[PDB]
Amino acid sequence: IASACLYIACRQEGVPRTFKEICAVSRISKKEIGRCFKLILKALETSVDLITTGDFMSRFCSNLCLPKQVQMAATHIAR
Amino acid sequence: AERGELDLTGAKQNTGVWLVKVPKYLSQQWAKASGRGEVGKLRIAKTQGRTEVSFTLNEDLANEHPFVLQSVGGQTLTVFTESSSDKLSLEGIVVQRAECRPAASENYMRLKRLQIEESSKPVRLSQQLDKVVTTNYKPVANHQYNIEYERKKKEDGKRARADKQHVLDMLFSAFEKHQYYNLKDLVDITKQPVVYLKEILKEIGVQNVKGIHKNTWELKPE
DNA sequence: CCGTGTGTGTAAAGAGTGAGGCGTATGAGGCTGTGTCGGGGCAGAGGTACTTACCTGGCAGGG
DNA sequence: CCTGCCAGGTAAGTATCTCTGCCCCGACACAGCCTCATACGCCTCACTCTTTACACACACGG
Repeated sequence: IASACLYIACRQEGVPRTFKEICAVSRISKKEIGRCFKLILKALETSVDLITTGDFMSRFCSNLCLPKQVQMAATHIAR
Repeated sequence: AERGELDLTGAKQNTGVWLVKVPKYLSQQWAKASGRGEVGKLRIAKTQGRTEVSFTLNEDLANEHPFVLQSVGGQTLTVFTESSSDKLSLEGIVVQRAECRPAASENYMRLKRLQIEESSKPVRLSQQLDKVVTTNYKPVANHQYNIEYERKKKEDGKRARADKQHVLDMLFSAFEKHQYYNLKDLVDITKQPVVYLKEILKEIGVQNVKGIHKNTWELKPE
């Protein structure tokens, strides 16, 4: 539940983490996080905006050590 | 004559030996030679009222070591050896003490500086990283330790509910080895579901309260 | 002056690892259901300086 | 054969946790469709040092 809540909080704040990224920092597997994530949304009667390719470009490119120009190109290409 | 007895023939012979402390380089060179058969020659010069002791390093080994004697009246030093055959023996009694010192005054410190550098070579110290590490907590769908445990649980499978007669026969055979059994450990021997084991054990087995640790089950029907 | 005894080119095996793509298999997802069993909370026994006050040892008498 | 007050020492007191059963559960099989994601596996390809073969050459020596 905590792992799923952490995933939902990231989505609500506009900085989504992937289920795999949340699973890396949690002993709980991706499948169990995804299942609790669905239940928490139902229980809270809330929703999360759909993730877009641009929601991950800054973190993925910064972690890969890509310049800003390459990050902008990747953001445009995916969009 | 016994294993613990120490041979004293050397002492009875009044054998005299010299105790000498030597630097590391002299010993290291001798170790490097591995005992070829010779490492140098010791020269002793005695004058009308003085004595001079010095050691000369082998020319081959290199590719003067003056000796300073010390008074022995401060201690009684004797050498004893432990043979590989478990026969301790007393080699003799130390009759003179000496110390080996280098001849070089300043250039010797250069060797020490390297030696100190060699001694400090394995002294690890923190390293600075140009970039922040990005290889930690890499995204993963399931942890490797978790899939292995999941696979092991699936492969082993859930414990099955066997017939009462077989469990009873196995249950009592266990009681033979040990008078008292813990429920948690007893489950492993029976390899049966906890609820099923308790139900069968409840009919015949009884719980005895022990204040030392806790209440456990009794496999004796009475 | 013609024997023979050693060198040399260069792709041809000989292993010796190593790599890469592809194709098949797997999974995950609700769904719905049914036996079961480990499981996982679940609370539960059960084991710094000065001053004043109080206690103890001693020597003293008393009976 | 008992019984007790005072000095000295000590001492306070204030000021500046580890199991343990236990009910109320998840996740197993397994059904078709289905789309994309993840893993495995296997043979074909590469290559690279190190020999391996084989026609030819060339002193060499007396």
